[PDB]
Amino acid sequence: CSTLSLVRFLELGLSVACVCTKFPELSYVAEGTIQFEVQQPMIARDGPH
Amino acid sequence: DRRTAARLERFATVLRAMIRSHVFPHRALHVLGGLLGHVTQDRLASVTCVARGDQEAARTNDMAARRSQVHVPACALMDVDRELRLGGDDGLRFAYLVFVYTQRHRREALRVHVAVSRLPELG
Repeated sequence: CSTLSLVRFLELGLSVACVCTKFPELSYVAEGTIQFEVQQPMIARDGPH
Repeated sequence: DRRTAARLERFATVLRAMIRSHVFPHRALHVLGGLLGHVTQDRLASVTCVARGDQEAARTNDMAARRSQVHVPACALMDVDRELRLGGDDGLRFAYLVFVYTQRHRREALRVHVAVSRLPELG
């Protein structure tokens, strides 16, 4: 006969490229977003302008 | 500045052309206030002048004379009342910058003055 080499996902090295979260209400959610906010640094020039 | 006298000559020719072409310089020179400050690069400046209120409400970055006054070349300042002999008594007087045109083709010029008086209506 022959066995079946089982594999799990969290043991792979690939898991570190993504954050996995169970969300058992996903079948209900309409379009969902995520909000960023970034603030660029600035440097002080001088002279006329 | 370089080449300055030449530029003054050319500007003279410009204004004399302006009056000849019946587009008068008073329709080409709006007046701002008196300058107080400036920062200059090489041949590029940023002047700063008052626009309302009294001059000495400002604050110049000289540190020898923080406040200032208003300076006008006395050669051009033409008083009126003492000129017209109104017999009046000097109180608060207005200040008018006036232009004087003269029109004779290829022989014409412009005269400037700064006039003070109590007269609200020159006319």
